[PDB]
Amino acid sequence: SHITKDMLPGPYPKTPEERAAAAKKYNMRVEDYEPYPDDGMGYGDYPKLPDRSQQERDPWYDWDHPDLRLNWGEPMHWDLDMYIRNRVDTSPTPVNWNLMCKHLFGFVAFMLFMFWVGETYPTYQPVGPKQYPYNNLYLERGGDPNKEPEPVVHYEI
Amino acid sequence: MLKYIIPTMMLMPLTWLSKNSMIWINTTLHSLLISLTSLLLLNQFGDNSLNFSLTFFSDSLSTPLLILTMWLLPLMLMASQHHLSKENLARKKLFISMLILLQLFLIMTFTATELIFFYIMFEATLVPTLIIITRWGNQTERLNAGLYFLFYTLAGSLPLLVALIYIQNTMGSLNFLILQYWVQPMPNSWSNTFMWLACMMAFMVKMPLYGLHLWLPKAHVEAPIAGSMVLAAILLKLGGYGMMRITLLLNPITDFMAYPFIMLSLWGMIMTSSICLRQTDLKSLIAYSSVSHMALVIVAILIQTPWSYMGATALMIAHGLTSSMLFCLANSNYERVHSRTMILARGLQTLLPLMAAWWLLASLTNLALPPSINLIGELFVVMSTFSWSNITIILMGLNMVITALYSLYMLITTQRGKHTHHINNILPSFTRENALMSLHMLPLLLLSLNPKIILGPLY
Amino acid sequence: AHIEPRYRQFPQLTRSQVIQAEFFSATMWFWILWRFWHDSDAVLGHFPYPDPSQWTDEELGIPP
Amino acid sequence: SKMELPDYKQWKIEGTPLETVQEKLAARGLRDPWGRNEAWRYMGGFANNVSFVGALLKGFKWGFAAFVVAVGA
Amino acid sequence: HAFFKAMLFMCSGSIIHSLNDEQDIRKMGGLFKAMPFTTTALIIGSLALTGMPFLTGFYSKDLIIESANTSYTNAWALLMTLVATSFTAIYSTRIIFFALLGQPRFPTLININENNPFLINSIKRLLIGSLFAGFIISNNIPPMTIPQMTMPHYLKMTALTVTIL
Amino acid sequence: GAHLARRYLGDASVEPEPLRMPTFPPDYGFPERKEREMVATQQEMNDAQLVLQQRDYCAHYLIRFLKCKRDSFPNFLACKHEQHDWDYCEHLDYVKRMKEFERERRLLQRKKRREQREA
Amino acid sequence: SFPKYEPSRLASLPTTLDPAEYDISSETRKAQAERLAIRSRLKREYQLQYNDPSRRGVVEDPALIRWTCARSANVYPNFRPNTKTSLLGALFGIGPLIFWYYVFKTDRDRKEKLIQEGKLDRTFNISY
Amino acid sequence: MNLFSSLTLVTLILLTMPIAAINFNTHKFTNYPLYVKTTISCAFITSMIPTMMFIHTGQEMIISNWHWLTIQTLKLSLSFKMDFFSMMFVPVALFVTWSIMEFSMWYMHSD
Amino acid sequence: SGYTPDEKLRLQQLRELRRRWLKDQELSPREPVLPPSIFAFTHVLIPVWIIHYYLKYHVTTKPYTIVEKKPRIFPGDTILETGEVIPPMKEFPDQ
Amino acid sequence: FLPSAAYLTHQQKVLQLYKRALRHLESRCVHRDKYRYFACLLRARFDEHKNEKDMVKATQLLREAEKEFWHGQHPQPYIFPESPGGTSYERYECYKVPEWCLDDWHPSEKAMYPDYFAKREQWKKLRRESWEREVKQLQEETPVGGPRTEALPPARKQGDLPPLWWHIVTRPRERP
Amino acid sequence: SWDKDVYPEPPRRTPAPSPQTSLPNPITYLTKAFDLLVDRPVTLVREFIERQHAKNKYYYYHREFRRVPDITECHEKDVLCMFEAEMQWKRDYKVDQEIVNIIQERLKACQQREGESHRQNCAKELQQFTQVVKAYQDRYHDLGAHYSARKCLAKQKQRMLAERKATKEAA
Amino acid sequence: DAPPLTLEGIKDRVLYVLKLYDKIDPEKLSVNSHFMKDLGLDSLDQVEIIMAMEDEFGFEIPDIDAEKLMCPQEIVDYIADKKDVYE
Repeated sequence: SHITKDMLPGPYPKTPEERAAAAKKYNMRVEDYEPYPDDGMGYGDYPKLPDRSQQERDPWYDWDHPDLRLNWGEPMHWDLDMYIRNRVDTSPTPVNWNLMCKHLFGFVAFMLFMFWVGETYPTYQPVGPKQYPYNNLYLERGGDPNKEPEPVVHYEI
Repeated sequence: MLKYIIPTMMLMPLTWLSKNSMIWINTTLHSLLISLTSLLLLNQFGDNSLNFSLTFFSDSLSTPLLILTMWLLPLMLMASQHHLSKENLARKKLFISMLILLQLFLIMTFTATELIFFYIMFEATLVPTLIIITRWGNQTERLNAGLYFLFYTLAGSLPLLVALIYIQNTMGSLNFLILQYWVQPMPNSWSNTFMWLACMMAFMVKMPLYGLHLWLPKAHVEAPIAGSMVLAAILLKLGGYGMMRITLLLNPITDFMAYPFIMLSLWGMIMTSSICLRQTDLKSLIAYSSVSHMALVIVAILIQTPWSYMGATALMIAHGLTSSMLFCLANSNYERVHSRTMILARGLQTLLPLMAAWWLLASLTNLALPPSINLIGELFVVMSTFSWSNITIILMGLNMVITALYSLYMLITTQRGKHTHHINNILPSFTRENALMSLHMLPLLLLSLNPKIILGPLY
Repeated sequence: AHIEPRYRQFPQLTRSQVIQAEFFSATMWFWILWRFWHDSDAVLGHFPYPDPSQWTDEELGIPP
Repeated sequence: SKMELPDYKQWKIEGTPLETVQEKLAARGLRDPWGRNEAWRYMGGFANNVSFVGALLKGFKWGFAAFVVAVGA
Repeated sequence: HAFFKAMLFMCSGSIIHSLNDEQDIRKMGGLFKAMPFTTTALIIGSLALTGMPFLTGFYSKDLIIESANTSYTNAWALLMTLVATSFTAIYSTRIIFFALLGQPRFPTLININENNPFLINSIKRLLIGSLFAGFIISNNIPPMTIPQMTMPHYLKMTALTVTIL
Repeated sequence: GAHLARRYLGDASVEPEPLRMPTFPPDYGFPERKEREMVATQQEMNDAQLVLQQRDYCAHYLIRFLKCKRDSFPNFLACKHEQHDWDYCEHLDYVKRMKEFERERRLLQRKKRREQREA
Repeated sequence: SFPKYEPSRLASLPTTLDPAEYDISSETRKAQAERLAIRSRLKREYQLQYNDPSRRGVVEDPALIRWTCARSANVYPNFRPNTKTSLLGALFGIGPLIFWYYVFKTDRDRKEKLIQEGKLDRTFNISY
Repeated sequence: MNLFSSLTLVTLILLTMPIAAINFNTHKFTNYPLYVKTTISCAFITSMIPTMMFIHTGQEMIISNWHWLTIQTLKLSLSFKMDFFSMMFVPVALFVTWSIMEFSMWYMHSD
Repeated sequence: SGYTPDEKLRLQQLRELRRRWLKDQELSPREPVLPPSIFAFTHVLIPVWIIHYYLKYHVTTKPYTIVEKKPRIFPGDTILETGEVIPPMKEFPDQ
Repeated sequence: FLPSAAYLTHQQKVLQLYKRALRHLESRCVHRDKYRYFACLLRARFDEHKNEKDMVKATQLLREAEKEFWHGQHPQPYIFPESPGGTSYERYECYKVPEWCLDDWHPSEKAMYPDYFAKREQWKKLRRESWEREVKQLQEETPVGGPRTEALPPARKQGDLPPLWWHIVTRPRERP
Repeated sequence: SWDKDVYPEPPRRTPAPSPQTSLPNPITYLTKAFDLLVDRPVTLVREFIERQHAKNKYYYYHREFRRVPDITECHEKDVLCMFEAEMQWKRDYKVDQEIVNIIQERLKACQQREGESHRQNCAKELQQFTQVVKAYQDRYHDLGAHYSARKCLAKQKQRMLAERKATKEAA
Repeated sequence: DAPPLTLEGIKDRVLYVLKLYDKIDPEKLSVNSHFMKDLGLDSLDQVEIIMAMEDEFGFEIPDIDAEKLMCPQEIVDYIADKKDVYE
């Protein structure tokens, strides 16, 4: 049981009366009530908010809801379903954004470049082969127990 | 099975001529009687299928589905009170008898020896569920939902009739056995292309495929609970069963024209696991989860491999159980808060303390927890499809990851973290609801112990 | 007796826990000593390191 | 629960870090710290808590004689 | 590793619950001589990191780096493992130096405790495990490999030297 | 190490590499010094259930080590003389592999010296 | 001194360094007082519907149900098929589908060509 | 030999019991940690033995029973093995977890 | 800043009511609630017996069942079943 | 954004910067003695131009000081193990069962705890008996057409409890 | 017991210990403890069960068959002939599945008994495994899911026709 | 994990750690004593007081209650609100 007129058909126009009725319908600031604009993406006449909303609103303001950072009459932001704490914490970053991404990708490229240097320049120790007895260990490779001997021996130094 | 059919008819009129406050006990008792009675059928021995004269037969493709439906009936009925309990005596008897007549047509459908009979009993499955969801659709566009359901199911399913009469008057009668025997290959003409497109298109609509999967979510968010469970489990797995039947004919053209359906099913399976990650409206997430599982089923049916058929019927049975359970828990939460939205029902770890254990167990069956039958199905699908195309394991594993993700997300979203301290109307959990929990999951684990029953005819 | 908190003071101790503490640290040090002399000398690996191979010629037909 | 409240002005401050910061910051010319809040943190059974090699090497104050016994075996 | 960090986690969390579940290195400073059973457990565990010569934590780590340098290795990976063993030496020393050695910082009304047979038996039990049973497991295993046993100068001592620096 | 930095600072000829080890051919100028001890008893070795990449030289010392360890099992600290002998023999094998390496090194250095002075 | 905290689609511009606030106008303070009044009246209605002791039901939020009906079913009205809508629908409908269809074409052609030859690793390939 | 097989099988099956016990109890083990402690102690003392027999002899074994769906050319059963790793890994985890049981008796005191 | 006298008074009534509520949460009526190792080693022994009963009989009568990597025989030792010497290890020298 | 007014003040913003910079200095500057030194340094740096009667000078140097504070903030500060973001942050939310419950217990359990439930019965009658007259009268009269605050006055009129006491006072113990 | 005809086993080769210690022998003490504790009453329970079922007996047999002749001795329709042919064929298919099962079990046995002598005394059993699985790959593999019987025989003609023409031109 | 706490004990402890601070006298220290009105100590050092008592009791009182206490009795009130100390 609810009033049909408190739903949301149509976009913003007309600019006096539909903005007035929607601002009184959603209870926000009147001139700062935003349509998207009429982008044709559905979206009706629903508001747009500053998109971060959760690692702002510090828990010492002591509103109603414990973890939604909500207070039961709010715009109920269109992208709240991506914005909830436990999902995306839009904290103010400790340094920057460009600084973070550039230093991270540069360090990964530096390590992989020197990994290619490691792949092309091995190390070794002044060591030859082992000396397996039966022609580099016949009968413990693939087999042929009566067919294929290939005579090559070991010589001492 | 006529000894199982005549108590399905004669289980009806007792519900009419029973006195008041006594229909419930009688229906439940006699339903469980017939549950054991047709559990006695299971003697499918070795080489052949088992037959009964000109109407009935049984592979392993039909017997666990049959036992599943007759298991579903007390669960079906026993979920279906407390939202129509205070309604009228005549209308309530009408509702229960309507469910019983629905299941009679279901058993006719699962033991359909012929295929014209299968089409008739297919739309006999169609018709009563319309009446049930439209009388008790519980919300505001039950009109719209029933209308989409009826026109999609007919206008997909209808040219299947003309294709089957065409097969009728080109190869004699439409027994399953002669079609096993008098089959001959049908080459890559265009007439075979349109015939295969007609039959597989009707069944694509039934599953649903991703191209017409808007059919499903309205039909679940605006259905009562018994119609929801029957719709989901029995109708979608019956569609898969019918495809498993009639894919025996038309060997060589499915090599050509099977390409876009598998493609659409794979990519839309991924898009469906994307769509049930971010929505509200707690009921509908399981509906899109069922869309993704049936897309997985569809990949399994069209790739035509014995591993694929065994894992496919395994996935059918396991997903039927898990989806019916999770719909029942959604009904329990809506009995609590009268909302159907997700962000209102929060917390509930202290409150309803052992309901969380059944939520967790259901989310782990939908996880693909590994001894569960769900993972047996998904695993053998992955094995068969990796034999089929050897690079397609990307979408299978990404489906696995996002499927576990949204299942566990719907678990820890609704029922983890904080009570919203304004509710005042949750009650400690009723013995009926927990009885339905034990009705779901104890036969699932006892099936998990000895699962050599439920595998396909290519065992 | 029980245990008691105290305000801004060095906390009290039983003699038993501190004597097992000294016992265990001293047995660790006894193990590293009774392992460090008694049978090894394992950090120096029981073999003199051979030179560049012999620093000699006359090795199985070297070229004169 | 008795606590006895070990009183104020007892500390008679005199401690090394607080004394250095008082002298340097009086040379700066302010002389207004919080003050003597942490004498109980800087002295008592405190005030030369053990340094590096004593902390890492608390064991050898009794283990050497046991190793002498082991040599005696 | 299993004996090692089971012992270390149990010791550390015992200290954390001993100081009112605060868990941060800041305002934790001087806990030495506040009963030194758990603190001694922490320093025996941390000196059992880097493999002080030669304990139960010595054997595996040093045979690994010796087998790595005596192999057809990478010319980047051995250098990285050497630098990271130096770095695990330095954060081991930092966790000791901020756990015990500094002047004590904590809130007042302290309730520091070990009056429990369970805790002392468990910590006792695992340090006894880490002094003997590592050697016992490491010694009597049949070599399914061939150990190198022939290393040059600063190709056996060198990781120990790097932990010292 | 040292050989590694010398090879990577020097040109690819005069400091040869492993993984292509027969470079100068066998029996170049050998004064018939080849015994190739072969104390393995390779049939008895396969009977004694040994390991791949242990069917080597110096393996009878390993046989005796396994024998004494089996014969005195709760003597946890018994077998180290024969273990030390096995270590000593594989130490000798390591000496031999080092000799082969630096012998090919001096062969290639003298061969490039001699072709430079003949041409 | 500092790169002044560049904005981003992740960068929460904090409430301290805007710096665009700090000549606060009088009418902006009037707007903040209005916002305080609106939240005040809403919390008053919340407490009045909230602290009734015999109210057994839920608080019955209109704002949440408003948002849910806004999000779920009130998209298709209104809609007009625009150019940006059609472009983004084509780019998210047909692109990835036709791409993976191309690579399955290529995989089936290579696989059946190579097993047509017989130089394939199917020495024992049993569980087909 | 039957001894080594039965000892590894009891070092598995002596862990299953307490969970089925509390699902079939209906009464309160207030000393439920003491119960878990003594069954882990029994598991460790029956797991220190067959490792010693293992390195004593060699004598590696695999066990396999209780199959289901021998469908195609393959099969599957409960099949598990005790070899070098699978024996000298068990008392490590058991002894570690027995001490963590003690530490959890302390740490989970008031909860 | 500071309160108003009314805000302080409101806080004082909350102090009174919170004292009364938490004092009500205090309870010790001296009837708060009201009622309306041979075991250990037989618990050790009995599944050992059941699984050894299971492990000889059904397990053995199934032929391909529990099997072994063979005990390792030695070149200088004997065989407990047959009984003979393997020809022992060869010449010792250079030790 | 505060329950009393809308504007914070100049002085409140300065003071919150003081608390944040000092807390960051606690986190940056361990061993506590050079901390105490730098705390006197920061208090002196506020005392460098405490003498300002001006307003635009104060807020301009406050803005530059905000630049200086964000210039040298710390990544993981010593946030308390009770504060939000900190280590606990409803750690012990394991048994914050809401107090509207316990109505729905079986009467055997309500035979187990007799006197406490009789006391809850008389509290609940104290709630319902004292809701109509005084609370409904003060919620008719004292609300203006715009309430314009987030704080109510007590029942200082004559007698009994101030309104809205229930879900403010009767909150769980924060302690299982 | 079982059939050692179908399940061959190598000869037992058990060595004997030799201490050369004075511990004296803890593991022999404990294995005699295990035998004299567990092995007596479990054997007695076996004896009790043997007698109490040795009162009266039951019997189960093995289901043996006749032979229905062929599929190529049935005509194009012959439903009363093709049915016999297909059921006989499909039972042959099932017992051939178990043939491959038994050979794989022998291969597992050969891997387990040898220990680390992988490349000795498993050439025989892995070699005959490769032989039978090459036969199975050639005969029952590339036929798909809905096998009836006729797809197998069409595969049969296809294979022998192609190899006949290939060895014809390459003869 | 539950130390004994009284109003008298916590009141004497707050008054103690006030009296250790420098620029207030130990002479005129009262449980009823306005920090703003009748003592004349600065609001800035009153927030230093707030900081040190937060650091002793181990929980941050908020900024919005870093405004409006100004006396030890309401300080005991707010700490008894956070800690829930009555009997």
